[PDB]
Amino acid sequence: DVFEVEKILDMKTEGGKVLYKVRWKGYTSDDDTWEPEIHLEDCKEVLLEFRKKIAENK
Amino acid sequence: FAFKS
Repeated sequence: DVFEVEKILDMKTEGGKVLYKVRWKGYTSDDDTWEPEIHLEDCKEVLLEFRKKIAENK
Repeated sequence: FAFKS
């Protein structure tokens, strides 16, 4: 039930919790999912890459 | 690596 992450695509809140849209390595946009922060504790690298792209377009 | 739900 664990899969390799290619990159983080976007973020959103829903019902007061943060979710991140995940592009899964070896898959296409047809397989993207929204995942809670809890599931991404091993993804600190790609999350800070994402948050840096947000900060720069601002 | 992440869990997929």
